[PDB]
Amino acid sequence: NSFSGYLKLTDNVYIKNADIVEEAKKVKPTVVVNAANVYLKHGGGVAGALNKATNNAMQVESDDYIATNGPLKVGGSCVLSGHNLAKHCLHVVGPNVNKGEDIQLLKSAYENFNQHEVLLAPLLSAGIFGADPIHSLRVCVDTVRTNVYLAVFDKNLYDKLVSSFL
Ligand SMILES: Nc1ncnc2c1ncn2[C@@H]1O[C@@H]2COP(=O)(O)O[C@H]2[C@H]1O
Repeated sequence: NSFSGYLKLTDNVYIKNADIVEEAKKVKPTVVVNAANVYLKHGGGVAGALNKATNNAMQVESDDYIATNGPLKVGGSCVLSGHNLAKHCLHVVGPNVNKGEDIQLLKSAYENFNQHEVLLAPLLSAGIFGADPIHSLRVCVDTVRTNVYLAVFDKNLYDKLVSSFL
């Protein structure tokens, strides 16, 4: 958990303009959060990036998890190995608002973070799932009470987030 170059937004939320994969490799966090879908198919976005960095080990583990336990619920999570990126990966499913899933479940999604004292995480539902990323940050700030280090790849978004949060 050797986080460096983060801006403290609140007592427990920190933000950095960084690639979450590179942060995971350099920080070796206890927990890295994956922005997952319910069948844990990590084919793009953050999930594809994290999986690629494990050379598909995350995908093979995820497939076995699903075969035994079934798909996650929207707003739900599971803890699996972090492989070379972290001790653990917390796979969290935010709502896909572009497919009509209720934005209220973004709170449920972030509530999963509170089972872990320190997390390296992306903003949830902000990729293909279509939630407004500034709104997602606000739900994060209002919901997560443990210590969360947010990696925002896109500098244009990072600047908007910092400006919106002041
Ligand atoms: N093919 C894909 N393209 C984009 N994101 C994907 C893909 N497969 C899995 N994902 C992940 O699914 C997540 C759904 O929530 P996010 O949009 O926040 O981030 C998304 C990615 O991490």
